[PDB]
Amino acid sequence: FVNQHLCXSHLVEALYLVCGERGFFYTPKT
Amino acid sequence: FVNQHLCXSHLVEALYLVCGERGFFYTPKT
Amino acid sequence: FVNQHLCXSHLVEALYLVCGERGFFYTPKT
Amino acid sequence: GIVEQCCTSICSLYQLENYCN
Amino acid sequence: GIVEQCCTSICSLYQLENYCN
Amino acid sequence: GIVEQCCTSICSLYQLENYCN
Ligand SMILES: [Cl-]
Ligand SMILES: [Zn+2]
Repeated sequence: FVNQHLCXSHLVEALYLVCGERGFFYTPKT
Repeated sequence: FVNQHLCXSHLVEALYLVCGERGFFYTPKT
Repeated sequence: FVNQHLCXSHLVEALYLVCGERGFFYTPKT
Repeated sequence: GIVEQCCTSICSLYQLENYCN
Repeated sequence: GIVEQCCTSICSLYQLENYCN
Repeated sequence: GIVEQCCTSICSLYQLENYCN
């Protein structure tokens, strides 16, 4: 897997990929 | 809707989404 | 074609588009 | 400029809608 | 913060998996 | 480096084509 900074749309797609059928949750709160 | 800066590919997709059947126009001239 | 900086996911998609059936190779080594 | 109103600053859904047909 | 652990810093596959259901 | 010629600088369509098979 990559060793880079994943932000916004790229972070969401990364989760989508990594999580498979588990699905995931995205709640930005910076 | 998001409150972030939308650039290039992410701006184009945002328009695509927001505009629906209206379609849209993208003409960068910075 | 664009005259901008293509990075990560946007660089990969650009290659995909530009190369067609030739396919391509992506090997970052910065 | 769309790149100036939305890529440099933040565009409310409305501002963004000014670019639909 | 996911935006803080992965968008500001680097998240190993594992760290990223902490956000799956 | 592709990341150096296209992500740091600008790659004309041609330069980009140097990475197709
Ligand atoms: Cl980006
Ligand atoms: Zn991006």
